[PDB]
Amino acid sequence: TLSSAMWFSWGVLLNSGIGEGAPRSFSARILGMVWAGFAMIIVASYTA
Amino acid sequence: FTIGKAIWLLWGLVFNNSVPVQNPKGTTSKIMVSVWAFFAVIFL
Repeated sequence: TLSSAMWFSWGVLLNSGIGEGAPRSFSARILGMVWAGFAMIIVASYTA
Repeated sequence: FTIGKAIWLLWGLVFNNSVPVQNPKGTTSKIMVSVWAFFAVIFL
């Protein structure tokens, strides 16, 4: 999961429906979780 | 196969991700549809 993971993360950066896989561990869970958190906090900060 | 769903997919991309779309086709065009979504996230 090298190409699909980067595709999913970089789509999440743009809040896009790119990347449909789910985390295979709670560690990947929290990692993608905080990544998406920072992504949307940045987009909210910029719109404001 | 894509000439019809293209309008729905692309307007969903530039507008809001409120409806699921059958987007994965020609994975190299995903760059184009993502910058499309970038247009969305700046325009809104």
